[PDB]
Amino acid sequence: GGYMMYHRKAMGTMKYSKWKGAHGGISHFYGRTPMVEEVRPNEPITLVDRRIMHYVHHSRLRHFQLFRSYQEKSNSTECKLREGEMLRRRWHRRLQKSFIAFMQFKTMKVLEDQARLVNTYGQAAVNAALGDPWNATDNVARERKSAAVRRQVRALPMVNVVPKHVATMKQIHNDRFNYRWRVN
Amino acid sequence: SEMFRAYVLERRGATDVVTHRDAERAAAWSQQRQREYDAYCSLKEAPHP
Amino acid sequence: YKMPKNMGVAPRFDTWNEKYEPWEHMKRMGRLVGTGFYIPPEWYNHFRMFPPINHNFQQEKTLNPHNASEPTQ
Amino acid sequence: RQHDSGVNQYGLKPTNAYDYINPTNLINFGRGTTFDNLGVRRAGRGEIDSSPSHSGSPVFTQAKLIGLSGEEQLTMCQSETMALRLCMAKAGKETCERESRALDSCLGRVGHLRRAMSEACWEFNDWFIQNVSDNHTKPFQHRPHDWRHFYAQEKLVRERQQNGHAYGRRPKQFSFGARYVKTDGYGKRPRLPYNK
Amino acid sequence: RRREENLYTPIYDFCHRIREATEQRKRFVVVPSTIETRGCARVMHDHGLVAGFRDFHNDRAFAVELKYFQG
Amino acid sequence: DDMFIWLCHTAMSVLNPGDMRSRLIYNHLRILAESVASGEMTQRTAFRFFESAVRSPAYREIAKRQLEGGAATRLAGISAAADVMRRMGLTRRPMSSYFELYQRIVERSEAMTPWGFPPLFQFEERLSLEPRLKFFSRAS
Amino acid sequence: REGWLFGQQVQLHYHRFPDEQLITNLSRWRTGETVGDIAMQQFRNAQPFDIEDKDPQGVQRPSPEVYMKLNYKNPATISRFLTRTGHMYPADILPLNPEAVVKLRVAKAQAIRIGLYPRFGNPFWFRSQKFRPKAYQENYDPTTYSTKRTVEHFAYNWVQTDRIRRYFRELEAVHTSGSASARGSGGGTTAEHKQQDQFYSPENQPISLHRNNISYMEDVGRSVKNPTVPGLMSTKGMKKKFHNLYSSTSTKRMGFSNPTLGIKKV
Amino acid sequence: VFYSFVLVMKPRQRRFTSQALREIGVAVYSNGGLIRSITNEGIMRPYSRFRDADNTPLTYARYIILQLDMGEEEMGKVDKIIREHQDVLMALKLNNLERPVGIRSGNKELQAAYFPLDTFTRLEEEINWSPQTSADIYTQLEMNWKEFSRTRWSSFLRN
Amino acid sequence: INYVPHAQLREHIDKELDKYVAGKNEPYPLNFVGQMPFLEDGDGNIVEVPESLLSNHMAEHPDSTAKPHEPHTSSSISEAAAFEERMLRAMVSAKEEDLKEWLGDDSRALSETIDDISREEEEREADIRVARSMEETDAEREVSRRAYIERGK
Amino acid sequence: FISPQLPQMDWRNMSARSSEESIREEMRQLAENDVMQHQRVFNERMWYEKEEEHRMKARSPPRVLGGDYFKTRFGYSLVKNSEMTQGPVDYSQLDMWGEMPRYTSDMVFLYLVSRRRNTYAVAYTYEGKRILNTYTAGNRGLKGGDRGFRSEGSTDNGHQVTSMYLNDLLPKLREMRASEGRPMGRGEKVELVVRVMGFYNGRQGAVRAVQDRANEFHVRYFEDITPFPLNGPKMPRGVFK
Amino acid sequence: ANHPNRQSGIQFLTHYNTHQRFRVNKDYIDYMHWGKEQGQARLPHRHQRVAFDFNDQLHPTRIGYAWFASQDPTFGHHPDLSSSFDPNYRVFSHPEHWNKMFTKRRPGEGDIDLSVLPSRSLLGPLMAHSDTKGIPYFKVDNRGHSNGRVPGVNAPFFGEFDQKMMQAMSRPLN
Ligand SMILES: [Mg+2]
Ligand SMILES: [Mg+2]
Ligand SMILES: [Mg+2]
Ligand SMILES: [Mg+2]
Ligand SMILES: [Mg+2]
Repeated sequence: GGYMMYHRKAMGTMKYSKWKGAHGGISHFYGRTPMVEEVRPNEPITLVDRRIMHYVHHSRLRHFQLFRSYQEKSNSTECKLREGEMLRRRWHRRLQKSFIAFMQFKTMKVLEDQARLVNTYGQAAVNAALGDPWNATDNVARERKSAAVRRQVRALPMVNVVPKHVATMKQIHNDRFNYRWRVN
Repeated sequence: SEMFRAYVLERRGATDVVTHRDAERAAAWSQQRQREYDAYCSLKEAPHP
Repeated sequence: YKMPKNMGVAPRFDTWNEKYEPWEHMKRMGRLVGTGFYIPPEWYNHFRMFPPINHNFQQEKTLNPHNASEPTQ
Repeated sequence: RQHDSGVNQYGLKPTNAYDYINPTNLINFGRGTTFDNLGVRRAGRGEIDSSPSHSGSPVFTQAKLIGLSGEEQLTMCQSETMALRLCMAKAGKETCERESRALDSCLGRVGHLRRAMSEACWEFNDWFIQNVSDNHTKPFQHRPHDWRHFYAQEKLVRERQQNGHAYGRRPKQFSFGARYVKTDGYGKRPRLPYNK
Repeated sequence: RRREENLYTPIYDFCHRIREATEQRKRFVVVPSTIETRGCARVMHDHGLVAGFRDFHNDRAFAVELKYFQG
Repeated sequence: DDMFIWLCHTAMSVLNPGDMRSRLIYNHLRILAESVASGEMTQRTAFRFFESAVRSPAYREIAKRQLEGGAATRLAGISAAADVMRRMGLTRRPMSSYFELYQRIVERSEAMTPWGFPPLFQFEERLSLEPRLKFFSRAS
Repeated sequence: REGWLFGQQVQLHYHRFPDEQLITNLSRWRTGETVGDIAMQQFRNAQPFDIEDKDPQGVQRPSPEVYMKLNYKNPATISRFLTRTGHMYPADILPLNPEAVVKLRVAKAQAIRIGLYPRFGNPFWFRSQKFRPKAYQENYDPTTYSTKRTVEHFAYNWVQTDRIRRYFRELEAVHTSGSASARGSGGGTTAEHKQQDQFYSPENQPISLHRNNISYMEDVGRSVKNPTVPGLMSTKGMKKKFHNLYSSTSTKRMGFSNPTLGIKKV
Repeated sequence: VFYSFVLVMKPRQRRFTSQALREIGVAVYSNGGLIRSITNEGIMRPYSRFRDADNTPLTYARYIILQLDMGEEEMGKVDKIIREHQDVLMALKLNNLERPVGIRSGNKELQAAYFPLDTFTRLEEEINWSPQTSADIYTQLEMNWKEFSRTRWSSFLRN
Repeated sequence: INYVPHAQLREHIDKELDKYVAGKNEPYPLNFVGQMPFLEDGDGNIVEVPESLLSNHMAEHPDSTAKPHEPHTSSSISEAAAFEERMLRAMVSAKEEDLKEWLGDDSRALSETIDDISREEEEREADIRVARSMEETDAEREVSRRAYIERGK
Repeated sequence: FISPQLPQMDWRNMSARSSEESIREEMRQLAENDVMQHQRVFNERMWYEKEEEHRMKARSPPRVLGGDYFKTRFGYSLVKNSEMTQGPVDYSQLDMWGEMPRYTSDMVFLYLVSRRRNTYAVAYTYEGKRILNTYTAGNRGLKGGDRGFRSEGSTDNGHQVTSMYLNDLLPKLREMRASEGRPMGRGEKVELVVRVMGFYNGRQGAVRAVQDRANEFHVRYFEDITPFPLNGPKMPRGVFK
Repeated sequence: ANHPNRQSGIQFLTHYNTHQRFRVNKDYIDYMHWGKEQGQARLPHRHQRVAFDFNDQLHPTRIGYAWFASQDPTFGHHPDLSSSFDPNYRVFSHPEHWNKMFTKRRPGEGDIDLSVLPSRSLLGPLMAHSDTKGIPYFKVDNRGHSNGRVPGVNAPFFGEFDQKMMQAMSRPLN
């Protein structure tokens, strides 16, 4: 029978089944395409893919799509799950702020420590310890140091991990990325 | 309303650019008003018997 | 039915202050000493003539954060 | 005197009438319990019932905060390891141990960095216990039923719009294409419940 | 709002205003102004149950100042 | 010994406790101290006594003529608080009073939000902190 | 009693009173250590950042001009408020003034049915990045819910301290040992120190204190990756067993065993 | 405006486009209404392919903007006239033009309480801004403000 | 406001329909969506296409002949201020060439690394404990079921 | 360095410092340094930025308008605060199709669809004609009567399938091109558009088996078409709801 | 009261038409986003309170300094005179104004009335901008302050400020 595109049985391969829509070039997906990336010359498409997937996963879009596209759930269970999600979020936010309000104190104590180092060894000395080019006679030394800093600052492409999808038996959640039990 | 429909497409150097067709005219206008302001103020400083 | 662990020993968050407030001890000790049968402790011998401030009220009884309750703090 | 006012000789000192009928509550709060450990309901650390609480739900994610041992965990050196990996993959005729030296330098520092972060985090656990945690004494805020009153306020509103009638009522879900499959004279979109 | 409910009086909620404002330890209460209400206020202020009161000739309400002693 | 803790609170835990050299406020503090020792009063009760004690008419509005944010200087407080423990017979060896009152403050100086305290854990109450985490305690 | 922000029982601060730095450091102060002291100056009155959302739900976002273009005919300005898929952000992620939300969902609707915006996807996604506050990991915004960034800067500054310490331990080391190139027999170190300390020890110059050292280094070239041929035993065809593998004894004292661990589909 | 339309049309030979627009226009005049502006745009490439009366999906379409003053009774007739025409792929209708979203919310209007005549006088272009609009019009606007306010009475009190 | 009367209708329609006629000496006005649309000659066949769309137009109907349509140019100041505009655009393309991605040097050397670390993550994953329910068959499920039902004996 | 320096012989230099010129100078100096510093200890990053800007800059009366004038200009107050660039604005920041794919009559569209228990790949001519059939994780063996369903839709299966498909895809492509007279004899790549569906494990591996073919296939555009359900017909009912 | 929708309690000290806060059909409160400055989300907002604390300030008298000329020349703005103070001011409450009940609570959804928050759009000031100066210049309004001549607001102020209400409630001895 007619299935939607995100349906389980959507694109079937069988003797009866035949795919629907213009399937190439200007296609069925014409204005329905969620992402587009022009591949930068000499860039493997694996970085492209892992960037896309990290994006979708971190913003909880792949969560949503997996969730809704597998089973039906009544508007009550959907509400319960979404608002539960959002309230757990709220709680953990109010935890993060506490942690952060402490870590800014820790960072302060560190900077203070740095001040005490300053008036033990004198300011200029401390600056020397931190990579100040006081030994730079001419610009060529400067350009060596700054060439070093350039070769550091240039960012090698980050390969960001995407948690695998866990296929369980009757699939209570197809959002399952871990083996922990969940409240449905 | 006939202001907002007055934009236009020109090619500057090698690149495409959207400009107002009337922009320079408004610049002349605003400049003239500024010069009249200057006249007015300089004239308030003029000798007052 | 799951509940936060220590709810058994949970303090009364409105009234747990009352017990400790200076006026209460002033009154109680006041009618204890009045009996004639109790030797007054010395703090009473002192604050007898310098009773504590009037209008300092907790935030528990008055639910106003903006009320500046204490002349001191 | 020699110890706490909330704890007498035989256990927690039983103030409310619940303690006198149920005096198991005085001497046993769990399997992390000791006798000095009464009245301090949280037990030691790394110990059973040592976890601090935040608005009643316990804090079991601490390491995940400072980014030690988490999936989202903070990584110190990336550029190095990538650089070195590139070196290994390119060719075998030239071998660069220069990269492996920059990297092992990086690591050598990383160790002390991590011990520092851990120490600072334990100080955070201490501070959080002193000045924030309620010691599991307040009602959970983190699940929707705890907020029922809030939702009630919304249901009430949708009722007063309906002439103060249908509480908790919602529009009948129609069909995937109810609007275009129905003939003239039948409702093609879901109405307010009172409107039925 | 309905039949079975009591029929309230300016005196009824005058008393309950004052009671609740006394429980929350407030200095001032805005309270309904009718003949017997501000009568009640003058009598209470006679006996010294109330620090003070005033009618501003505001139609709806007038104000009472509460007195606390020993906390 | 809990006495030193109490005195630490009166010294460091109170914004603007008037001029603590003046014989009036000084006597307040003296009496309350002798009442925390010899168990005649709870620490909480004696603290709330101290901060609610009678000082001077229009106190805040005289405080606007000295303080900006209402935080006075802490020297008078510590000098008075040591003085009281010396004049009362609190310790067998005279120095110990001053030393402990000083030391306990210096250790707390390094702590995050050092001079504020949660009102429940600040003093004696049903539920307490473990002896390591108690505030001006010797075990921190 | 709860603070509003995270529910703290105190009001956050670092220092309060004018005297505390003095009184804490008093012996140093009479001594005169504290004269040029920049630690007692810089951080003396230093207080915490304000970590607060001035807009918990932004009535500020967007600034006024933007509203003009929130209509159906500005695909770009629609796009700066969506995800890269075109969906809206949940309220507690990207908060918007309710006007903006109305105008935006209406816009995307209209634009879609007129064919001026795609049914999925954000066509302006890259162009719009200027308008979004992209936050560099190098700057620090005192207000973030990011717990990573905070600890990153903590790391950074602490390591900046460690650098100093290490610099000045290797310096004084270099001068204690370089004194020997300055004075061979010069003395300047005690005779008893000549007896006891001139011998190799774990503090002086140990050989190596740890297992798995590096011995036998050579210049030989790298080999081909995966020189090894797969073993005859197939690891692929074997199924991994965890829970039932060994036999266990339950420490359960009383009551029914928890239904969530076992007896409950994941 | 009182009403506006965006009409996505099939890109035909010019005589046909002109006939169709004459049909819509005459359909507006017969029904006792006015045309503030009939604006033409080019043949564009939309984000969604439209099918025409031939059920042949189209990659390109001609866009046409209508701005009308009608009664709300007889624009039902014009509506089902326009939507039922074979050369119109799609038509979206804006009725919000007299009270648009950005006004009359908690006394935002200074010196007046909902003056309706502010947005009626205006055309759609200045109520809803097009993307090309930049800070440059902030200039032009005021030269068209000040200038206007100078010549208005003198022009009006002439006759 | 210029209201189109019934008399002026077809004249005004034609004035607006000839707006883009595919040649002029003057710069063209944009859309309400702010695009430069296709230039049709008389009778509305599409003669000239703007450079953003040329690829797809040509790919869909190759037989169709159309020209890339360039705006009429206008120069501010001299060719000097224009060369300075050129320096500005090349400098912005330089800061963006810096910021965009470094990508090492050679492609295959990078791809090898990415795939390696994906593999290592795959086999550090395979060592995680699963849940009891995932691991066991229906056999022992039924075993524990009967074992539970009969428990009262 | 133990070269005796007498404090009396310096006197001339000290007298130079009593002159109000040099003290005017120390005043200017100290008043320029008295603005509040946000620098604190020496920073490598900021030094680098500073000197990089120095390399970039080394490579490098009219009546004041009063408050009344800006009182009368309503526009100006809105220009000062505006986000909108004033001047000629770049067109590439307007046009809809600026950031979007640009296709060619010769392109091959590779579909990698990852499903939960399955993965498959297909390829299509730009004109929509199917090249080779759909090679599927159950079509290639690789699935049933085996290890389990848990691993059925896994990464390595997707890899097996895609890498098996491309191998068979090249020759048929050269034949379909030989039919119209496009030889593509040597030193050519197929320009490929990889369209990926599904957010399932079998996706990762799939694209990897494309990347190792980079000497044969050249990927211009990577765009994923993944259906999103706003709402629609009911999905099959699961266990709980 | 443990019943949901009855949580707002019994407050008499409100200005509403019921002493039972939870039967009041006017202002539905918001438990999640409310009560930063007022303590609990049940209690009345700072500007609507009909009962006042000892050490807390009471309401500002609205103006809508010139009239202090007789006073201390340095005396700045009196703390209780405010330009904008509205006793009738609608505070945004989600369950009323943004109501997600009839939806699945997805990101854009819920019905919104915009009549609450003042419009931050630029549409308003553009659409109404006129060469004729505003209401104040035109002096369209009759009346003025509703109490007529007021020493603080309209007329000048002489003598001394009573900041506590001490002279304002006293009993005539005569
Ligand atoms: Mg059938
Ligand atoms: Mg149960
Ligand atoms: Mg229990
Ligand atoms: Mg337990
Ligand atoms: Mg059932």
